Amino acid sequence: DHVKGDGKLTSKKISVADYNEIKVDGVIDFNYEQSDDPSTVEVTVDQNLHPYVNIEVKDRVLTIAFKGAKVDHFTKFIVKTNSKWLAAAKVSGNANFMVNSPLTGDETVIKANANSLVQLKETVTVGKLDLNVSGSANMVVNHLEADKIECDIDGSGSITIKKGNAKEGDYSIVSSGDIHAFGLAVPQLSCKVTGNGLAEVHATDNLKANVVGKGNIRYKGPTAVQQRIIGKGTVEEVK
Repeated sequence: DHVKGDGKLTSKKISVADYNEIKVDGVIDFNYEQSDDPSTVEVTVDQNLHPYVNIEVKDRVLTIAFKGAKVDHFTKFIVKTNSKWLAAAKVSGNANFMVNSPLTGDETVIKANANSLVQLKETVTVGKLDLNVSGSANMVVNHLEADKIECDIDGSGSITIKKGNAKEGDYSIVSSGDIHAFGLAVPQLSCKVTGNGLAEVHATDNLKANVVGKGNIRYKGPTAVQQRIIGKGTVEEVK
């Protein structure tokens, strides 16, 4: 069976068990906040498609997807939900995953692929933030305060981190992708570019820079540098 959205957006809201992990796929605007309030999921979608919306929490993982009809078309699909913690998110399809509150906790691992967007809009205060983009996925992180940052670009996409601090960092670009992290101050930074990607970084004590091929690393100091270039790429200080 196939169904088409009727064009008239309505909202419905339910209570869900608490969850620490999210899986999102499809063209969905997915809004998350960290809060102690009882977890709810609100869905705004074409009014005729609500009966096919399947919201599940299983072993603390939230999935929201369509069930019991091939949905050919919808106008918009907006999720708004909350939980006490976000340890992990997996973001695929053309999903737009937005964390709209501060995020605090031990470790958060986010994986984005296909043509997804992740936006962490408020301060992320964590022990570890582990970011892994592939396909043509993008992440934007407004403000991080962390013990450890890990960034992996294995695709045509980009990770931006606009400001903050991370005590240690491991950045890796294997693809054509870009890391824009001039505003993240990292004392102990290692950064490997194997693609023809670009890493823009800020090390404040020690930088370990590796380029294999035509890739490029630009860094803001003040930092001591260990650098190794195999091929025609470059590692150069900015400012």
